[PDB]
Amino acid sequence: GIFGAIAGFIENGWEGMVDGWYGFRYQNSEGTGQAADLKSTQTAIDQINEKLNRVIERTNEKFHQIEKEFSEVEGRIQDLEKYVEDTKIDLWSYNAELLVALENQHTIDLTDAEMNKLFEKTRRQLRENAEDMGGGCFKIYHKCDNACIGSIRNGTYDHYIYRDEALNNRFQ
Amino acid sequence: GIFGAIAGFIENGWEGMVDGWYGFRYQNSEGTGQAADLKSTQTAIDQINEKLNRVIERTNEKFHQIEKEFSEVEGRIQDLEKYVEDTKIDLWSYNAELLVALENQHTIDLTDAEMNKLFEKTRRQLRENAEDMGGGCFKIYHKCDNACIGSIRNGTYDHYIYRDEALNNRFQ
Amino acid sequence: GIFGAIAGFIENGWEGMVDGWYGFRYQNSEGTGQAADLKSTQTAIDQINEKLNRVIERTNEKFHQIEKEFSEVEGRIQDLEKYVEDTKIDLWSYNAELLVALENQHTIDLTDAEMNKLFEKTRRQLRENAEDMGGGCFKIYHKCDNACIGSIRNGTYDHYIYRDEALNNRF
Amino acid sequence: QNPISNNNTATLCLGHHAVANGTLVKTISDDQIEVTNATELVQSISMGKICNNSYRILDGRNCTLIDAMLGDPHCDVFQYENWDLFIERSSAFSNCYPYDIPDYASLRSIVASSGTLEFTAEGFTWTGVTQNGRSGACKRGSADSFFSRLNWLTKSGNSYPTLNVTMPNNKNFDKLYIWGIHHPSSNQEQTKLYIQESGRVTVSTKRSQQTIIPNIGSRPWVRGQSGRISIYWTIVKPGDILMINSNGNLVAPRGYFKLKTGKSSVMRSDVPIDICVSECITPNGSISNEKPFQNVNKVTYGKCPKYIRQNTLKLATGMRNVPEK
Amino acid sequence: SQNPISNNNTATLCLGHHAVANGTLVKTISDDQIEVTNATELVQSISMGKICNNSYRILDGRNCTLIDAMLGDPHCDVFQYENWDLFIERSSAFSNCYPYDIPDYASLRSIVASSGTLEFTAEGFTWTGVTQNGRSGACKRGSADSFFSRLNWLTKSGNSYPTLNVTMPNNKNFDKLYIWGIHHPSSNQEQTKLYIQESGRVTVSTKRSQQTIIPNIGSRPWVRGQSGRISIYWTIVKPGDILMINSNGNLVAPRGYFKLKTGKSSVMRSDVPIDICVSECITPNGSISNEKPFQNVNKVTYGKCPKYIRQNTLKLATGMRNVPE
Amino acid sequence: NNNTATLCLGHHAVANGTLVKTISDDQIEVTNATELVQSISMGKICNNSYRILDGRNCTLIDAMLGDPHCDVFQYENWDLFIERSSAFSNCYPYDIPDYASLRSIVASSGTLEFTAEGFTWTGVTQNGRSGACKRGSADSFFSRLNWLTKSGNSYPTLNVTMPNNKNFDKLYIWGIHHPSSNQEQTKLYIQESGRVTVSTKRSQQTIIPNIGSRPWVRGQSGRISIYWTIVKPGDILMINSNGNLVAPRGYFKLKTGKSSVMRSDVPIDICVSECITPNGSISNEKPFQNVNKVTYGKCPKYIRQNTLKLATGMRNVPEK
Ligand SMILES: *[C@@H]1O[C@H](CO)[C@@H](O[C@@H]2O[C@H](CO)[C@@H](O[C@@H]3O[C@H](CO[C@H]4O[C@H](CO)[C@@H](O)[C@H](O)[C@@H]4O)[C@@H](O)[C@H](O[C@H]4O[C@H](CO)[C@@H](O)[C@H](O)[C@@H]4O)[C@@H]3O)[C@H](O)[C@H]2NC(C)=O)[C@H](O)[C@H]1NC(C)=O
Ligand SMILES: *[C@@H]1O[C@H](CO)[C@@H](O[C@@H]2O[C@H](CO)[C@@H](O[C@@H]3O[C@H](CO[C@H]4O[C@H](CO)[C@@H](O)[C@H](O)[C@@H]4O)[C@@H](O)[C@H](O[C@H]4O[C@H](CO)[C@@H](O)[C@H](O)[C@@H]4O)[C@@H]3O)[C@H](O)[C@H]2NC(C)=O)[C@H](O)[C@H]1NC(C)=O
Ligand SMILES: *[C@@H]1O[C@H](CO)[C@@H](O[C@@H]2O[C@H](CO)[C@@H](O[C@@H]3O[C@H](CO[C@H]4O[C@H](CO)[C@@H](O)[C@H](O)[C@@H]4O)[C@@H](O)[C@H](O[C@H]4O[C@H](CO)[C@@H](O)[C@H](O)[C@@H]4O)[C@@H]3O)[C@H](O)[C@H]2NC(C)=O)[C@H](O)[C@H]1NC(C)=O
Ligand SMILES: CC(=O)N[C@@H]1[C@@H](O[C@@H]2O[C@@H](C)[C@@H](O)[C@@H](O)[C@@H]2O)[C@H](O[C@@H]2O[C@H](CO)[C@H](O)[C@H](O[C@]3(C(=O)O)C[C@H](O)[C@@H](NC(C)=O)[C@H]([C@H](O)[C@H](O)CO)O3)[C@H]2O)[C@@H](CO)O[C@H]1O
Ligand SMILES: CC(=O)N[C@@H]1[C@@H](O[C@@H]2O[C@@H](C)[C@@H](O)[C@@H](O)[C@@H]2O)[C@H](O[C@@H]2O[C@H](CO)[C@H](O)[C@H](O[C@]3(C(=O)O)C[C@H](O)[C@@H](NC(C)=O)[C@H]([C@H](O)[C@H](O)CO)O3)[C@H]2O)[C@@H](CO)O[C@H]1O
Ligand SMILES: CC(=O)N[C@@H]1[C@@H](O[C@@H]2O[C@H](C)[C@@H](O)[C@@H](O)[C@@H]2O)[C@H](O[C@@H]2O[C@H](CO)[C@H](O)[C@H](O[C@]3(C(=O)O)C[C@H](O)[C@@H](NC(C)=O)[C@H]([C@H](O)[C@H](O)CO)O3)[C@H]2O)[C@@H](CO)O[C@H]1O
Ligand SMILES: *[C@@H]1O[C@H](CO)[C@@H](O[C@@H]2O[C@H](CO)[C@@H](O[C@@H]3O[C@H](CO)[C@@H](O)[C@H](O)[C@@H]3O)[C@H](O)[C@H]2NC(C)=O)[C@H](O)[C@H]1NC(C)=O
Ligand SMILES: *[C@@H]1O[C@H](CO[C@H]2O[C@@H](C)[C@@H](O)[C@@H](O)[C@@H]2O)[C@@H](O[C@@H]2O[C@H](CO)[C@@H](O)[C@H](O)[C@H]2NC(C)=O)[C@H](O)[C@H]1NC(C)=O
Ligand SMILES: *[C@@H]1O[C@H](CO[C@H]2O[C@@H](C)[C@@H](O)[C@@H](O)[C@@H]2O)[C@@H](O[C@@H]2O[C@H](CO)[C@@H](O)[C@H](O)[C@H]2NC(C)=O)[C@H](O)[C@H]1NC(C)=O
Ligand SMILES: *[C@@H]1O[C@H](CO)[C@@H](O[C@@H]2O[C@H](CO)[C@@H](O)[C@H](O)[C@H]2NC(C)=O)[C@H](O)[C@H]1NC(C)=O
Ligand SMILES: *[C@@H]1O[C@H](CO)[C@@H](O[C@@H]2O[C@H](CO)[C@@H](O)[C@H](O)[C@H]2NC(C)=O)[C@H](O)[C@H]1NC(C)=O
Ligand SMILES: *[C@@H]1O[C@H](CO[C@H]2O[C@@H](C)[C@@H](O)[C@@H](O)[C@@H]2O)[C@@H](O)[C@H](O)[C@H]1NC(C)=O
Ligand SMILES: *[C@@H]1O[C@H](CO)[C@@H](O)[C@H](O)[C@H]1NC(C)=O
Repeated sequence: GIFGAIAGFIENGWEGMVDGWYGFRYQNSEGTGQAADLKSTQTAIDQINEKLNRVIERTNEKFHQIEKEFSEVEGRIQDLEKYVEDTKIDLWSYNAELLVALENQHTIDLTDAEMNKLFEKTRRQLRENAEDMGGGCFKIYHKCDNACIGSIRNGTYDHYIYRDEALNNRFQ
Repeated sequence: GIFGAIAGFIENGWEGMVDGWYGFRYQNSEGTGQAADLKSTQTAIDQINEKLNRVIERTNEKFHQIEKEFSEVEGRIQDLEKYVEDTKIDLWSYNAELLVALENQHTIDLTDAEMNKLFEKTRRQLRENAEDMGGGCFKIYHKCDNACIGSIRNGTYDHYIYRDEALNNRFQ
Repeated sequence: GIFGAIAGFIENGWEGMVDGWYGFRYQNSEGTGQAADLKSTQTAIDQINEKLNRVIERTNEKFHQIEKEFSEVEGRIQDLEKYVEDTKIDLWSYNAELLVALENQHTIDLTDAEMNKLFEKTRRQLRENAEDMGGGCFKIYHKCDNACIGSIRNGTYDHYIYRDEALNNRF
Repeated sequence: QNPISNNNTATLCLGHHAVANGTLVKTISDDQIEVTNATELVQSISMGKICNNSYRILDGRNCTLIDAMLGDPHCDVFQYENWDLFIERSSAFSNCYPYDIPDYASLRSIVASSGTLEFTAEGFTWTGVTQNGRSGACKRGSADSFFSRLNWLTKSGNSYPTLNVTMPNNKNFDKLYIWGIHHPSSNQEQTKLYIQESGRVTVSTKRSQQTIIPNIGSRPWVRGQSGRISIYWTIVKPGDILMINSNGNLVAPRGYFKLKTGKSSVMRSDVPIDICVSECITPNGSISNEKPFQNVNKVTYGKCPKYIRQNTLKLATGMRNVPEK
Repeated sequence: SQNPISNNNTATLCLGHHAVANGTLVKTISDDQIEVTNATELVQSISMGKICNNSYRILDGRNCTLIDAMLGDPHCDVFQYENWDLFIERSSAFSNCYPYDIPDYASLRSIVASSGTLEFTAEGFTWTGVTQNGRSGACKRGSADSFFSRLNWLTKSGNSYPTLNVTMPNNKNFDKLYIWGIHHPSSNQEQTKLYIQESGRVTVSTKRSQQTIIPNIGSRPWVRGQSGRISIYWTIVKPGDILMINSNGNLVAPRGYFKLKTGKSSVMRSDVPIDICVSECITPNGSISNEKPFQNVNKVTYGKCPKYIRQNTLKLATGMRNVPE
Repeated sequence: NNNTATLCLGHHAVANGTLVKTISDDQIEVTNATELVQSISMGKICNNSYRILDGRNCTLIDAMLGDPHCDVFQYENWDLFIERSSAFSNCYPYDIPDYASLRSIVASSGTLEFTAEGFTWTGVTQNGRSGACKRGSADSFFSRLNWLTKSGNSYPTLNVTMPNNKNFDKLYIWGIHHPSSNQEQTKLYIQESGRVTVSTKRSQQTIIPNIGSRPWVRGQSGRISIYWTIVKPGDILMINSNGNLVAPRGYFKLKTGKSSVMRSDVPIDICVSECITPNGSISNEKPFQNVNKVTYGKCPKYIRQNTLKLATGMRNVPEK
């Protein structure tokens, strides 16, 4: 991936996560835990959901057309009938090949991006209270119970109240 | 956006900023200010300026072609004229739809990237003298008059002059 | 570039690096040195190498078709044959133009990404033992011989060994 | 370096889901790459039968659309029919007077698209000639007969006068006139049937005409006959007139067919027609139209996926799959 | 923080982007609808209402068809020796001469339109034994009975209509276009009155090609007082090649050839007025601006034109995503 | 300093880059690129992959009919037939309604395999010859056609039948002769008026002669019109005529082929190529070509552009 999150600095995915596409795992004095992030999951799903409808017109009716199979050799008129149809088929086959390739490329890149964005959103919240361990993990340097992990998860974490403790554990 | 700057960590745009696409606002001892960043603005405009011209030509000169409207029912050859034309139109209609969707996608992607690039450029200059507060704002932990801001904006900021003051202010 | 590494926060490329597409230059207590990074380079080449084959199929046989050049003047039926061929060519000429530009945009972006990733991977390894000087360099705040640089290169650099020396020198 | 984590510290890891069994797709970067989920975009399986619940499907069985039109005796069940799609079986045959139609394909196309065999009879006057000529090659049960919609005219007594009739179109729609000319097997036969040595048919409107000479010669026996007829059509537009002038060999019309601008067509297939639901039809039977593309047949009718060469195209519907350990 | 008045020994620097109050919605690969600061329409759907006469050389056909103007219909006499880039045929146009048909009318119209000129040179033909300049009461020029200015009706002179045999070499360096015809009398009495012979015939031949037509005696619908008809044909003589005409009756001779160019010209059907303005694209709905890549006005176009598509609107973002305050 | 180190990251560059086009940029410099359009041909048609038949001074039709200077083409087959622009007819003057269709059908079939058949023509003179069609310096005629004339003072109504008891389609080429006068007509065929009816069970064609002078071609003012008929397995050909018949001598084998015909003037020689254009063979390494829209074989797609560069390396940013 171009952001280097999925199959990048995040080593592998979590099979035991069935309630969302992205999320958190944590450990503190109260134990370990797992929770999905729904905003991240939703953003990804909306972009992917019926994504072709944004470029392919709702299948429309086609009635009487030209003949495409012949039982006799006729020459000039038939050659053209055959050539026109062969041309149309080849062009649409190319469209299909390219559309799928591009759409897939887009799907990898956007889901990779969401992973990265969720990471950077968390980093920013934590400020100087945490360091990046690698592997997509944060080492938080203050007492941090389930209620506190919760405030990180829902975006209401206040770094200012833990800062003095955190800077003390980080640098002594 | 894949970089998650516009409609991401930057909360909203500035209607107040009329002479640029990307810029700074600052508050210090001398007051409040605002300035556009012309490099990142120009890069954005250059890439967006009639970007179709790169894949599709302005107009093609066409002269005598085939008939496309008919008054009498003739059959086989009329069928073919209609079909040929119908195919052409359907194919170009698909091309048009895909191109716009692709170009639009590319426009959003590139303009987010600029915002992100400008934020990173600033982060790197500031070194340990400043913290990212979220919202795309930096707290600069030292006296920083309009001259000093100017140095940031023209890429000549010298972090070494302020490091001691900055560091003292950050860890107290 | 969308990441702004190449033609961005890295001022320029190196002509003196022949053994790779991406790599490292360093100065320590044992002088200066240069090394190439293979994983980055291979990821780039793997994506670029024969990339058109993913969209365009292996050229296929075409035999008898329709006449495309005329010596006489016939009108309606010849008009059609000409229009059919003209439409075909114009659509393919479009397909060709768009493909190359999409593919090129992709190659530029993916090569910029590899560089950005290589910078990030290093940064994460260094933790609090180094600072970003800009220009794509790290100041490393501890004694760091060739074998220590080697550990960074092969990704086995343990920051806990130097944390106290480093943090001392930084503050 | 302490084995037991501190009470004054915590760990927070970010991640993404993975599934046990992934699936390969193609991108711009990779020939094959494993994703968490994906969708087939190409329809390759047909139902094997033609659903007749959405569109009106008419089984031609032993009859071509053209034979049903003209009135081939074994196609009598098809009188005044209408359809969205007419099925021509390969086993179909003709069992009346031997004929040909210059530009057969066009006439078939025209009628198929019209979507109807509505036929009004008109009272033409054929002063001084024998009407209702018939043949032993075109049996209606036990009797010699002819195409039901055509009128084979011959001499009365010892003459065949110059026929000259008119028929104005005072209706709100286009009339289709099927008529023809007879080609005898010898000069002896020509003068026996028509008196004149050189037959001649002229069919005209106000601004258009068709002029046909009969062809004379020995041909292979078809159901006992070496004679032939050639078929011709004429569209009279509202306000215009139809005129027929002939000094022999004329196979006259009996009336007109109503022409429509419809959404109908004709299709060749040997696949059985059966009760089911579908809004798209091919020679291989009805197909589902959920998927954007289909690999079944280039010949389609109705609300159809675009036909393409590829039998499979996988669209990623989830992220890159990176399994545990 | 808090502190109502901020400190002199610190500063705040925020980075951001612009926004507009009234945004506009566009479509991407990721989103059905998304707001941007500005966008441009890429589909042209308004015409100028009229045809611009200044860029291309426009020729109004008024109440003449291109074929009539070429044939030499009296009410089309103004069009003599005219050339064009685009000829405009009007829906109200009519023919005002002897009632006729042209088999493959469509092809001749297209050959002349594409040539883009009615350059006609007279030629010295020798019609030994016949009367020339046959006139009709259905083709009034001035007051007197007249005929197509470009064709020459031939009839019997004295007791006989001899076998005509005339040559005409093409010693130039361009393709010659000869327009000729044949007459169909309404009755047998009329045939022999005009051409003596029971049966007419015209054979027009070059070295590499031949054309034979037989007339067809018979009544056609009364048109401007006539039940007879004429049928128009053409022959193109290449450089070095030679024209030959042979007839023992019913010949409607040529008077000369048209010069044939490979023009960049055409003909279009339209009812809109022609007026003063500069525009490089023309459709039947009038001239349209060519600044947009796509258009939705008409599939029929001439000149430097945007491509026809089915969509009536397509917005291309010309700005970043708009996030208002 | 000995308490620090500097680690710098970078990427390679070249002194000599190359310009490409992207969605973002008109021109941008990359380390390396590749050409996607073949714009140069070999100047010659390679005859190693496909069977290539040089028509020399003959068209495919003339070779089929059996024009004397085309007699070297008897019983030939090809993948591609090359018609030279300087080809010419040198037999009796002829025309063919739907020339293009017949030519196209034959070219596609890809063979001229001919099989003589014993047509009995009772009471007429066979092997009529002309001064327009000299073979061995004497009067002759198309090798595959049989020009029939009166015998004594009689040309009886010809009525022959020839059944297709084979597992393939038979192609018959026949024709009619148009004399230049009424004396010529009655001198050759007795009857004042001629007629040729050629039929199967599923078709019939009847053609009448047109008497009259046409332009002098190699002595002759008369003409001959060619026509064709396909007889299917189980069907039966019948020919009925009372004058002016130019009879076939047998049948050509029709087959579903992957063959074609092409107009060119370039030489043919041994070389390695799987794609053929009028301007010569071209390399199929590239996905596109600008040489010619007329191609045959495994060919790149023809496009309007003469160059498209595909980037194969990162952005090039040379040293300061
Ligand atoms: C020009 O040349 C053509 C071709 O040769 C002639 O056309 C043939 O004419 C003969 C003469 O009548 C036809 O012969 C007839 O065949 C009929 C049909 O045959 C069926 O059964 C046989 C079984 O052997 C099959 O071969 C065939 O496919 C059919 O299934 C028979 O019914 C006739 O038989 C009767 O003969 C006499 C009278 O002739 C009766 O009294 C008997 O009772 C008996 O039933 C008859 O033999 C032949 O079919 C025609 N062939 C074709 C292809 O058309 C033209 O006549 C000739 N024209 C001129 C002017 O010379
Ligand atoms: C084969 O059969 C057809 C059809 O039956 C015949 O064609 C008709 O022939 C007659 C006689 O020749 C034609 O009569 C002519 O009609 C002209 C136009 O008539 C229409 O338009 C006017 C408009 O004013 C209406 O009044 C009228 O109702 C019609 O709708 C008339 O102008 C002529 O009639 C007379 O006009 C003046 C009046 O000032 C008189 O002084 C004259 O005496 C003149 O006769 C004219 O007679 C009729 O139009 C033909 N119809 C068609 C459709 O062609 C063929 O003639 C016939 N052929 C043979 C060989 O038998
Ligand atoms: C209907 O009208 C046409 C046209 O007028 C007549 O066709 C012409 O017929 C005559 C003979 O009847 C033809 O005359 C012959 O012309 C040949 C032309 O080839 C030459 O072409 C040019 C001429 O300048 C030169 O490059 C060069 O000389 C070529 O050779 C001559 O070669 C013939 O000459 C031979 O015969 C003459 C005797 O006349 C002797 O001097 C010699 O023996 C010589 O070998 C010959 O003169 C003429 O070509 C025909 N023209 C066309 C266009 O077809 C029809 O005859 C007429 N129909 C009827 C029924 O009357
Ligand atoms: C041995 C012999 O010659 N017998 C005479 C009959 O001819 C032969 O036998 C009949 C049964 C057929 O097999 C013929 O093909 C065969 O020559 C002859 O019968 C009549 O023959 C003529 C042709 O010679 C023709 O086929 C007649 O067929 C009909 C038909 O059934 O189709 C009769 C129809 O009423 C008639 N329709 C018309 C006039 O509108 C048609 C029509 O003439 C042809 O379709 C036109 O091509 O033919 C058949 O009756 C009989 C002489 O009349 O005498 C036997 O001795
Ligand atoms: C001045 C004159 O009358 N000269 C006589 C010759 O005729 C002249 O020259 C020929 C070449 C033509 O150009 C004539 O138009 C011209 O008058 C005459 O030659 C014979 O002329 C007759 C014309 O009636 C005919 O063209 C002869 O042509 C052949 C031929 O070469 O093809 C002879 C073939 O045997 C014959 N084939 C048959 C019978 O199967 C053909 C065939 O009849 C026509 O092609 C059918 O359209 O014609 C030509 O030799 C000369 C000998 O009589 O006498 C001169 O005095
Ligand atoms: C009422 C009546 O019986 N009047 C006849 C009259 O017949 C009529 O003719 C007019 C034109 C129409 O109304 C007819 O329906 C009606 O029968 C006689 O007039 C002549 O009729 C001829 C029919 O045989 C021709 O139509 C002829 O038309 C001309 C013409 O006007 O163009 C004369 C012209 O010189 C001639 N062109 C030539 C010789 O080059 C031309 C052609 O012969 C024909 O169009 C060829 O098809 O026709 C017209 O004069 C009238 C004359 O005797 O007698 C009344 O009693
Ligand atoms: C890298 O170096 C190569 C080789 O010096 C450069 O290729 C050269 O590019 C010039 C134009 O930039 C070419 O000139 C062109 O072709 C002919 C020259 O006679 C002329 O007709 C055209 O008008 C046009 O000027 C030149 O042919 C070409 N030389 C060779 C040997 O291929 C290349 O441009 C350099 N690239 C960069 C990014 O610096
Ligand atoms: C980068 O800016 C600095 C100073 O910041 C200036 O920024 C400008 C945008 C200006 O409008 C104003 O905000 C501010 O003065 C420049 O250095 C200054 O310029 C001249 C040098 O001769 C002197 O008069 C000043 O003393 C000097 N200030 C300092 C602190 O050195 C600098 O020139 C500029 N660099 C570039 C490359 O443009
Ligand atoms: C990662 O690198 C370290 C040290 O730096 C090395 O970098 C290598 C890529 C290579 O250039 C090597 O020559 C250079 O020394 C490796 O540790 C060293 O390994 C060598 C033998 O391979 C020993 O002789 C050294 O004692 C040892 N250094 C120290 C300080 O112990 C290390 O093996 C390598 N790790 C992996 C997984 O490859
Ligand atoms: C072509 O035909 C006639 C001329 O014969 C024109 O008819 C006139 O039309 C104008 C207005 O359109 C009116 O004054 C009358 O209805 C007609 N006048 C006469 C004297 O007939 C007709 O307009 C011409 N068509 C065009 C497009 O100019
Ligand atoms: C378009 O066509 C021509 C020039 O291309 C011009 O025709 C003139 O039209 C005006 C009507 O306003 C007439 O009064 C003049 O007599 C015409 N000029 C000539 C030289 O014939 C004119 O510019 C355009 N036609 C219009 C406006 O009707
Ligand atoms: C955000 O979280 C605040 C505290 O954390 C909570 O985490 C949740 C998972 C919850 O179930 C409890 O365990 C914790 O109390 C909470 O007080 C706020 O109300 C939350 N914010 C919003 C907007 O609802
Ligand atoms: C936006 O547009 C509407 C008019 O349709 C207007 O009422 C509103 O004031 C506009 N606002 C601005 C800021 O342009």
